[PDB]
Amino acid sequence: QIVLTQSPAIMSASLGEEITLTCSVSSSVSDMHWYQQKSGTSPKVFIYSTSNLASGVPSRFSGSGSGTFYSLTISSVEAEDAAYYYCHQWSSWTFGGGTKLEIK
Amino acid sequence: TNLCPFGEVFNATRFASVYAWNRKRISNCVADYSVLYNSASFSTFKCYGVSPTKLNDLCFTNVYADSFVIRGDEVRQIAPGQTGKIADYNYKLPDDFTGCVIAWNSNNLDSKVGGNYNYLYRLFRKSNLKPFERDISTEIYQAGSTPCNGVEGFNCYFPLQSYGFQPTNGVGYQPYRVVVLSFELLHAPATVCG
Amino acid sequence: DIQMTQSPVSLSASVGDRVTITCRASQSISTWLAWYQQKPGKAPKLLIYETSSLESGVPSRFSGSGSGTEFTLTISSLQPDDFATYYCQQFNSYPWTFGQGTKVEIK
Amino acid sequence: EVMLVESGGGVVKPGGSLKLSCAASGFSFSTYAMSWIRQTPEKSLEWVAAISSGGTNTYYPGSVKGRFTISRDKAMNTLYLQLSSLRSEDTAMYYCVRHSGNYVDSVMDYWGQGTSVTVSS
Amino acid sequence: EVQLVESGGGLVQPGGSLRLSCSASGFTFSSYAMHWVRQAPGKGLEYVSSISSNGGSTYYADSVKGRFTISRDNSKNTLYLQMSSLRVEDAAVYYCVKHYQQQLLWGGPDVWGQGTTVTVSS
Ligand SMILES: *[C@@H]1O[C@H](CO)[C@@H](O[C@@H]2O[C@H](CO)[C@@H](O)[C@H](O)[C@H]2NC(C)=O)[C@H](O)[C@H]1NC(C)=O
Repeated sequence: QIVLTQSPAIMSASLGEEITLTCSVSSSVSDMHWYQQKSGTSPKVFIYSTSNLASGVPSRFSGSGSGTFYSLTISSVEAEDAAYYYCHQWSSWTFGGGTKLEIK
Repeated sequence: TNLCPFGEVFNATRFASVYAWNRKRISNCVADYSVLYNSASFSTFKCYGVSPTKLNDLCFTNVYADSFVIRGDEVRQIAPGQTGKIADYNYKLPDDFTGCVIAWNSNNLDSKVGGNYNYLYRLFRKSNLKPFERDISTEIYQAGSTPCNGVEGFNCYFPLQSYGFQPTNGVGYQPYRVVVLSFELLHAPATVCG
Repeated sequence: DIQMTQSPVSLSASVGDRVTITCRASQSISTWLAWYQQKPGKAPKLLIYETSSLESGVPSRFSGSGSGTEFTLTISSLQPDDFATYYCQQFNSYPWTFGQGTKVEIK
Repeated sequence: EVMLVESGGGVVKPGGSLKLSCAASGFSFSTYAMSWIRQTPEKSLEWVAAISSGGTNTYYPGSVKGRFTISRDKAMNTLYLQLSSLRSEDTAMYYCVRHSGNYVDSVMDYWGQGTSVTVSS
Repeated sequence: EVQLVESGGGLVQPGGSLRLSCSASGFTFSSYAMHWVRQAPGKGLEYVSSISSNGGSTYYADSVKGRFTISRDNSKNTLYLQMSSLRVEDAAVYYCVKHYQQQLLWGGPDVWGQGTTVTVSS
């Protein structure tokens, strides 16, 4: 079985600067998806297959990685990115923890 | 109008593991791939160079059906051009392929509560595979200047790791049975027509 | 005995610079490499493992990359608690051969 | 354009059973797979039910297999999740989810709004 | 909390002897093979010795082997490094690492010790 871990618990980077997110798997998986919820709202999809932006997300977001480490990095964070960012794959049954990116 | 054995290759009682897969030849047959296509119990029915609905009126001379069992997430690596663990060490398809790759879920069938430890896969090999090439070689593997000769010590490891197949594993780590239907054309008369 | 060349051997970089340290082998290992960070006076610490996987508890500005023969580490914005040396180490072949050293003094 | 609503959530008794309905219309329903995703109030999401596109492949995790029976009907274009014999762990926010491929392997594109279920007396 | 700590160390004349000790606590000791790695002062790192999960197999570097021997004890949570026929090139700190994996030996150290200074003089 697989537990997907995200560390640290709550990350914070000041406005316009670059932060990155981690999603570490206990084994090897091919891809990794990234869903994002705001407070009091259902989560929506941002990235499928670790590098493709969804139709609706701004094109500052990105991410890479394969195997046992997956990323979601923002080159310049904005004030609407005050949210939880859950990573999830096909092979888990359980989502990631969710680093609540709050601005600084 | 005597139909071909596909009830020997699909609903078999036990498939083989991937590092020694099962190659079976089809000869003196008449098939019907629409029954394979319009069964709707398969999960991944991708054909890679012939259109699937026109497959019935296409008359070949030998079909090769290879059967093995992989992890559910690694069905992507049974395509022409993909690389990875299974692709370059276990079962490599050539990048001029024309065939159909079939896959469906088989957890209830291949998973004990303690977990089946008889499905294995190749982890260490000297180089990659040329296509359609099996290597059933249980010799230990080695790295820098000194050879082992069967000691299994540091720097020497068994070329196999076991699949962990538990009934609570995930929809992507459940054991998937795949069948790589592969077509050929030798300088010979037509033997399978449909 | 895969001796690894770690280059550059010494450099300086100010706060907020994107630095890149590369480590290149002779025999092609297959994504079995780990980095380290040795503060001057005590033991090394495992930062990057298996050439991409960031170890837990480490600040996420560290990020290893590369595959094949040569491998690279990079830091996004250099922080004033990172003026240490970074060794690279293979573990494909079992005789372990570590790097050379990179004395990153901040100017 | 595409929208999925949840209705049928309330408060049930411990050991009680009810049926969560998810209405869906606006897209081609019988060519996509769907799933249920629950969220305990520690805000840690969790996969709880998964059905294929046609209806021949049904998937449940190791904890709720034998308590939750998923359903699918393309006539009214709905989705049913038949809860039964609930423990104290099923107090959550249950979501309705549409996949992108013809199997459960693909990414989850569109989500529902969310229904409240709790296990309390 | 996984932690390793060592004791011993000191000085020895060339040709003498010294036994080191690596006492570990906080994890399953019998399922995690451990190795030694040395570092001459002011120089780079170096690999010296190792042992398997139950003392079955050992493998040293070719530059040190023959004069060294390693031993461990699963009932005492200790790892020993018995040195003999000492020279000037061994005057180094001797860290104690442990594996990331279990019972497979094919790669990956996990956490490092604290080291104890071993030097030679006259
Ligand atoms: C393997 O065996 C099963 C069991 O018979 C086959 O399933 C049958 O499929 C036909 C074709 O639609 C149905 O008419 C039967 O009702 C099915 N039998 C059942 C449900 O018990 C399956 O098709 C076989 N596989 C192949 C490739 O022929």
